Amino acid sequence: ELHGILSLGLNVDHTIVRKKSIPLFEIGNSDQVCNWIIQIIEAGVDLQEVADSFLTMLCVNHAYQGDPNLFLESPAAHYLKGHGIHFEIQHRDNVDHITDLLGVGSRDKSLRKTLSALEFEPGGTTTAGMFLSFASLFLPKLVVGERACLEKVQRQIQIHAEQGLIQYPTQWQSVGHMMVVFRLIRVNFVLKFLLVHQGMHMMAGHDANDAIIANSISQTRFSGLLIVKTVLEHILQKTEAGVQLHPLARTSKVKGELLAFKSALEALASHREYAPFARLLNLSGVNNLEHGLYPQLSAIALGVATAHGSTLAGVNVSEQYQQLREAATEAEKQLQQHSEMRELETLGLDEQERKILATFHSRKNEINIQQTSSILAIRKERLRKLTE
Amino acid sequence: ELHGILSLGLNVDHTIVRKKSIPLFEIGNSDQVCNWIIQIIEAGVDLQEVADSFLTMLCVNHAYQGDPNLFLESPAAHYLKGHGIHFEIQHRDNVDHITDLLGVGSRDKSLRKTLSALEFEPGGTTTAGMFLSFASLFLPKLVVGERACLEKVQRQIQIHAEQGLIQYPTQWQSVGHMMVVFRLIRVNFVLKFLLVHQGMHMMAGHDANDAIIANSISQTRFSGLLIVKTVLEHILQKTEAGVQLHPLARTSKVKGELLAFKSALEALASHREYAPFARLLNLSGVNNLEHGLYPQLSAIALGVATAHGSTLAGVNVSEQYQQLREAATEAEKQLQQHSEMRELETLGLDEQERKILATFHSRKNEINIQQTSSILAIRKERLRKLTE
Amino acid sequence: GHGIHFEIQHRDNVDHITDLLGVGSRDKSLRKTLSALEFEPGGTTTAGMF
RNA sequence: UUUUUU
RNA sequence: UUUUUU
RNA sequence: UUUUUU
Repeated sequence: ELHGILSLGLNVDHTIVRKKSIPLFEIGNSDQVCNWIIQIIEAGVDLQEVADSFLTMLCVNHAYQGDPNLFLESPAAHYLKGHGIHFEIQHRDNVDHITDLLGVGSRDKSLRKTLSALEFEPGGTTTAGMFLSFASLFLPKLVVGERACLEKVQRQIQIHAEQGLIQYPTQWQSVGHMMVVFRLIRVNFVLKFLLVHQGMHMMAGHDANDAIIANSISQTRFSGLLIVKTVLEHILQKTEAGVQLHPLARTSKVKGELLAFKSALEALASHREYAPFARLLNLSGVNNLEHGLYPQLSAIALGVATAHGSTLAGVNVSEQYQQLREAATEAEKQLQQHSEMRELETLGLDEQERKILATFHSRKNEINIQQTSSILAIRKERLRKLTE
Repeated sequence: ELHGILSLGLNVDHTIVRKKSIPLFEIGNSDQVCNWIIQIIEAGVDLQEVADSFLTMLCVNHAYQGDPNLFLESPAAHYLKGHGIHFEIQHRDNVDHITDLLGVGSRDKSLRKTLSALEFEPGGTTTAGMFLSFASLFLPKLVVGERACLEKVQRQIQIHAEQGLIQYPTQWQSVGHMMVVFRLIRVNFVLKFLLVHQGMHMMAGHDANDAIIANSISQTRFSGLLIVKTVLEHILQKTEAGVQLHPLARTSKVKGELLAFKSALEALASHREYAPFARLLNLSGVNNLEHGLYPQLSAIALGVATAHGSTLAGVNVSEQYQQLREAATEAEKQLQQHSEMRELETLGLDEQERKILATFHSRKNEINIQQTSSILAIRKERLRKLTE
Repeated sequence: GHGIHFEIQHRDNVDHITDLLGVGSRDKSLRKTLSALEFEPGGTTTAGMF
């Protein structure tokens, strides 16, 4: 095969090319230490290296009541092993301040200056679970950007307060605090992976915070992977007999992009349970799935998908995909109407049964058009009010 | 075979014809030493021999937390072994200045004068990972030249800042600093190979810097090898039944170039995972793949490729390939339209299904023509504004 | 059967009469004249009447 | 010598 | 680079 | 996020 050159170095075998070691602390006052860490985050000081260790300890306090010996035996730590990430257990007896967990060295010595200056509140009421839930609120639409993150987080805050599930501290719902939390969970990988694992693997026994985390993980599936959903659901549509190709995707240049996309999906399927979270977790073969590598396939698939529903009309695209998207959308509208008349005729139904279903279909289309127009106006208003 | 003479000395067996030994240092203050090295680079002093050692230590600080004992066991060092490149571990106890890592000898004695004169900043905030990411930003379009390097780097700087991923020091985003970094990573081989290996082999667990490096390595595939992509995707197009030859490539003189090109691709395939990076890494058989050895094949392939998309119209060629490229492009346009009418007719579709797809195809072609004209105007404007 | 055939050519946005015209010497000459006319934006005359 | 978009 | 609704 | 009656 002389054409395999184009696929060289894409779906490479699993290999460990790093060594990362994280210190976990066996202590007695795990709750107090976690409260101190939460206060440290609230202040907004950057955690150079101890961010990973502090957030992992915050996670093991919520998942395993605070002892890391049980965490190293968990499936999460087993998965992190094999990618070069290991955890260290280190006993401490008297932890009167947060700083004696820090080591010695240039960065630790620099950060000790700042952590020594804070006035920690001796009595505080905030568990690790509350912080973990608030952080999980950011996971859907995290790859979109700051605006969408904060917007969705507020929306979810009302959704969870009305549900009578949790109340968050008022200082947590300010723009500044949300901004620092966005920094923190955008940069860090271990926190996001631990949230994903806990959310999508706890089969029962959810607390309030566990319920919130599970919901947020469910809402995060295929975030940043809209191309996969659109292509698989509409372009490479599967039927009872086989994989039917859509009529709008039979252009010659689309076919090559479709072949390469099949290969890229084949690579993405390697991460079994975490494939829906590839863009969030920055897994290996996720840069191979981009608009820009498959310009017209992406535009056509999004247009075909937009033709069906009414909320996909609010998805923005770059300057160079709008017109092809609209053309595909209108073509799919006309094709869908034609197929619906033919399928209505082929069905075994009466005269009155015709007319009931036909009036219903007309009303359905009308509702769909009206809702799509409303969504388009909403998107235009949002965009044009952003830029003022 | 009397014709094998023309292929003598092209795909030669693997053999080691060099011996290169690099000293790696086992120390305690790896972070401080790396900060000193970064400051040395920031000043702009040339590193005669210690460039390789300093950058390799900078890489092992980011990949393995700073101990070279783990790096010598890595697959990267195993690959470098077998090409005559070895690493030396050398313990040091008290490293109070950068200069005591240097040895004794004419070049070291000369460079000690300069490194003794710098005023190193005792406290600095810049990891090895940040420098490695900034250097990886240069890898795509590195073989093009200084202009494209700096242009793409700035574009990526906005892309990564808007994504909320990293912030770089302001002095790093000046033309002078980018210029010295271009010198440094253009000359050095070990740094580029280490960046490539880390980017394309880390399957999961990416940090922010690891994510940036992986993205930049993904964008670097087949950089400087546009001829391979064009020929393999269009000229030697492969089908369900075999490798179809394009109609425009059946001229007699193109056939011999195509045979030689098949041999050259056969040689290039020897480097399995690093074939996409052959021109960047200056691998063995990459001078055998040039425009100039295959003049008309290159021109025809680029023209056929340009006919399909709209961004390939911005690729420049030499004085002696423009007209053949344009002729091939126009011929491919007409052939593509003919094939599209025939393929539309052969498909099993209705009357209305005709007209929907035919209007869609017309709109698609119109959009394509408009975008190609815009890109051509952009290229003309860029070139004619460069030369003023 | 007498050598006269018709071509179907799709156009999306026809804001003026001139963009139906092609490119060429005669079309380029006639575009000058059709560009100078002041077409009446609202008119009441069908093709059937003509 | 490379020249586009990602 | 991502862009919707959930 | 759920929305009725039992």
